Amino acid sequence: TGHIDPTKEVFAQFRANDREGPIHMLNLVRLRPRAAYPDETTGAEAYAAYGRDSGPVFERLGGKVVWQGQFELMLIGPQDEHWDHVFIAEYPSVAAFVEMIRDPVYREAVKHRQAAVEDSRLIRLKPLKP
Amino acid sequence: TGHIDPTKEVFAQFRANDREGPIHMLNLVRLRPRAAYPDETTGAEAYAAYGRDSGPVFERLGGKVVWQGQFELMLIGPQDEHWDHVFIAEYPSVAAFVEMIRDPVYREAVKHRQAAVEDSRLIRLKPLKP
Repeated sequence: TGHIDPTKEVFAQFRANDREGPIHMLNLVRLRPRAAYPDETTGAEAYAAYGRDSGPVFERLGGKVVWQGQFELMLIGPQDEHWDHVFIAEYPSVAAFVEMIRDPVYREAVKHRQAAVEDSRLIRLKPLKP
Repeated sequence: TGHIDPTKEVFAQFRANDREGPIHMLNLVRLRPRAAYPDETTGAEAYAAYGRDSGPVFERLGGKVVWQGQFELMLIGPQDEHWDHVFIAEYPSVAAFVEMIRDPVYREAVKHRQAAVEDSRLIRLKPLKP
């Protein structure tokens, strides 16, 4: 019962949608303590790898991390839940995002994320006026 | 198994913390379809009540809704989960926030929220530099 990567089926629903707008990716990551590489690192080291490797691609296709906070408390919700990273990445198009997922460099660097995450959420949002 | 309002115990932990900074309240609300007033409305009407009534107080004590998006997809996560409202409210101090929860007007207007929500999350975050 840990969600690390998306479904074949659900990812289609994502590409299916493609309104022209930008998109907001709410990311809720909970790292595991012992990273899970086939082939000794910690979770947070393993995630930072992904980060160091993902960025260059995301920068290039025009992703930007808009907002990001530090988990302090779960005021409403199950005490079990606790996220180690909370942030919103913006992409200018569903197409920009897809093109990243297919990039060689990304594809290799997600192997790191695949090994660092105990559980994640990734929600697609159409940003609105405050 | 639906989380509407915080615990006595956990709310201490909140007041306990009080770093000087601002705070970011990530709000994930899932409205129910038939509102649950003691005393016939829909959920979304019942929530909009809370909104109309909570703003004035929150404006006054210096809360502001910074960001807000519209749920489109759950790319990573359980398909069961689906949020009807996603937003981040900013308060200038843990103290500002508490003082709101105690306000007469708020206290009456949360009765509406109490009746509209099927399930929610409310996470406290110390915002960081992107």
